[PDB]
Amino acid sequence: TIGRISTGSKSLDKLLGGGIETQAITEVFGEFGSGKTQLAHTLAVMVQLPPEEGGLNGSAMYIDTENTFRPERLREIAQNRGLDPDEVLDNVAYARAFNSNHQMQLLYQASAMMVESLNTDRPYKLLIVDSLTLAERQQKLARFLRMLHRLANEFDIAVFVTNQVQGHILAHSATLRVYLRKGKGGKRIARLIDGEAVFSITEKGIED
Amino acid sequence: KLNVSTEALQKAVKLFSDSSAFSGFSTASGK
Ligand SMILES: Nc1ncnc2c1ncn2[C@@H]1O[C@H](COP(=O)(O)OP(=O)(O)O)[C@@H](O)[C@H]1O
Ligand SMILES: [Mg+2]
Repeated sequence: TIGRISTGSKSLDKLLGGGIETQAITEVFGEFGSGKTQLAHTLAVMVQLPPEEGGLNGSAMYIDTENTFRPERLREIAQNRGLDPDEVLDNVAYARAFNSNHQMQLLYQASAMMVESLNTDRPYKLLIVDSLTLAERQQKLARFLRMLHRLANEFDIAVFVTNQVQGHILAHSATLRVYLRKGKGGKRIARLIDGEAVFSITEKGIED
Repeated sequence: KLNVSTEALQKAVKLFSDSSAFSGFSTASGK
């Protein structure tokens, strides 16, 4: 079946049909400061919750290429949502990716960890790639995307990836596309690339 | 620090082709 992970925002969850889906890659596009990283942190916490609370009783994997992953931001999100932050941190597997070859390497290892965590009390249900953004370079990215698609499908996990935009967006094939932008008074606006959600970034992470 | 078995790693390589080792990942708490 297809599982869903709450984003912490009622408005955002409705635009997505209930939250980010498993066995699929969800792509977020936006300019700097649009909230892509904050949403990736929120999800890394939301996935850990029972399905009644909008999670999947799972764990999250976080591949960071922007050096923007913050364990203390995770603590704030967990503490504010009433969760044990030491436990929330234990359930997030984090790797910093220095180059494209390294990212690809980490994907093989992340896959190995998913295999092992299968059928346990807390399997890895989410994979975050922040951020996704020569003849070979284009080819490598395509290969990376194919691997991600195979992971989402074979391990029933939700794949969340971020793209930095410098309007006419070139999205990757077979993904769910969401476009984030800054609205009025700290509010953020979400809209599907293929009607609109409004949300905030708060001490609880993402919320209405 | 997080560990992974050589067997799961072997299974992973086979999957993308078309006891413990280094995983490259750690918990957000530093383990
Ligand atoms: N602890 C926090 N509480 C509320 N808002 C925050 C917090 N930390 C960062 N933000 C805000 O979240 C917004 C989104 O940042 P970020 O997710 O890094 O965007 P992007 O990844 O799209 O560049 C920023 O405007 C930032 O000021
Ligand atoms: Mg960012």
